[PDB]
Amino acid sequence: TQFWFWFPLSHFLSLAYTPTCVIGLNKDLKMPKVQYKSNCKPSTFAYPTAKAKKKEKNPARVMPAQLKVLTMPETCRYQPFKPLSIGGIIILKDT
Amino acid sequence: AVDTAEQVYISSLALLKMLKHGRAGVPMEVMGLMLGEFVDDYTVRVIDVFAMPQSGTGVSVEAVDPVFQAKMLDMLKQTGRPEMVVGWYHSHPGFGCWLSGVDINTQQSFEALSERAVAVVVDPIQSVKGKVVIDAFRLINANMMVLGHEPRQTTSNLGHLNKPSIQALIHGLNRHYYSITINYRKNELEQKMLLNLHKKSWMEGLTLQDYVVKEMLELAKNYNKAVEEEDKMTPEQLAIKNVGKQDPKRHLEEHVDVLMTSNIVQCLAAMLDTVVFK
Amino acid sequence: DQTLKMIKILSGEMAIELHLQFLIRNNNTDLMILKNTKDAVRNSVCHTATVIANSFMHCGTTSDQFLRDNLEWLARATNWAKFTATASLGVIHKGHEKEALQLMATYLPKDTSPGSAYQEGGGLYALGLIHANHGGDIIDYLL
Ligand SMILES: [Zn+2]
Repeated sequence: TQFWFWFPLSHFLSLAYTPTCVIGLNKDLKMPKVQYKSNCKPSTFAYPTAKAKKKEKNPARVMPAQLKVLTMPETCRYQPFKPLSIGGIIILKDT
Repeated sequence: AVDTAEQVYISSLALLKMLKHGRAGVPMEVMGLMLGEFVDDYTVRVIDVFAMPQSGTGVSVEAVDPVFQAKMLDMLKQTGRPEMVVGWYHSHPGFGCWLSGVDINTQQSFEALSERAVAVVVDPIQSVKGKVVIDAFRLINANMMVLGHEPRQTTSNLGHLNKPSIQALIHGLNRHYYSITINYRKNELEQKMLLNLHKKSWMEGLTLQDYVVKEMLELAKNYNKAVEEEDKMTPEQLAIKNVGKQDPKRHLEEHVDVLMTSNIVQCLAAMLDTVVFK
Repeated sequence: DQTLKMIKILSGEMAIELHLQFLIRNNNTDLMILKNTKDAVRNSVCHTATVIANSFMHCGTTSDQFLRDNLEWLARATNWAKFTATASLGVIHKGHEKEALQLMATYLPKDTSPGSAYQEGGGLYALGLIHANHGGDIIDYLL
């Protein structure tokens, strides 16, 4: 907040950063084969098609509000069981 | 070396001695000194400001008699506690401020002698109770011109000191100068007692001696007839038609608060018999 | 084992390096606008603004460019931009937890220069950015 009074107080907000991304990882490094989508626009996705595309966990960047508008892959081999409404970690099942 | 925003804590006695010494210093632009303590680079508290004798030649450093200082401060040695002379002051007692040539007479002398060497410009005119009319600065070296003159580690106070949009001849002389912050430090034991002795002296009545009660109401019913008919004659001529004209002349008639407060005074001062008596 | 799991969960490396992996694979930023404001040279606090603006897009990327492409504008300001410039190495390489200490094995506070004590202050400041919010055994060694 008050940063004139000591100029290196201007660094501390950089320590308050969380990446807007999701972890659908099952085993600690085991990369999935999961690419599920959202029913949104491509331009709401566009950050300087209608469906969203994941990246098989590194995690994938997203709007925080673009996580309550997804749809689970009912045709995937690896289906998540814990509901993923927002970023963080959930469990997946190796089926 | 490195530069950080210098702060002038003032003794309030210094404020009093500046106003008094420049008040007596009627137009003739007196000289006096500043006698203080070296705490650091970025602050200074001044603790004592005394008087210097009037010289009618020209406001100079050569009028500063050092044995006058020796004798006066010698009397002040066992009296309280002496310190270093840390500066000086001249006066422009009618107009606001400017950076004098007296500055470039004595400022090199006192930055040779002393280190902080704060110039001080004063005026008493601009108010009587609510302003900070004194002004203070400090000469800059010519040797720092290789450095670009924009570091400052706490730029709130330069965002408060540049903020008054500096007036005329200061930034007529931004060169050979660099400004300095002057707050009024914590002086609350005096602040509360002059508040007391301002609404106990500087507002009349020493409170045993107020409780004019009647002849003021003779004059006030003169008021409350003479003001009243003029409050009557005007709003007859308000917009009694259906015009959409939009150009007012403004006089704001109303005359309410005179009636209100004066007659609260009249009723609670007619109370004085039943109040002070039984 | 779950014995090895309770060894490793309070360490907590995997979130840090997935963050690091995410940012080194996800540099969806721009250096052109950084040039369009890099050109705006003034001796004041603007140096800190530039290095913190590219630290914001490299805190956890292990990647520097304005600690690389210059030394004169890098050493233009004095005694505070040096604090901030060696602090930006700790901001950018926050999320490089164990290995950033040997990344600053060259940049110890007393290796580079005993002239600026703020340079050697920003050094251990950056080691506090190495141990930002989740330290380890070297909390006590910084102590
Ligand atoms: Zn004067």
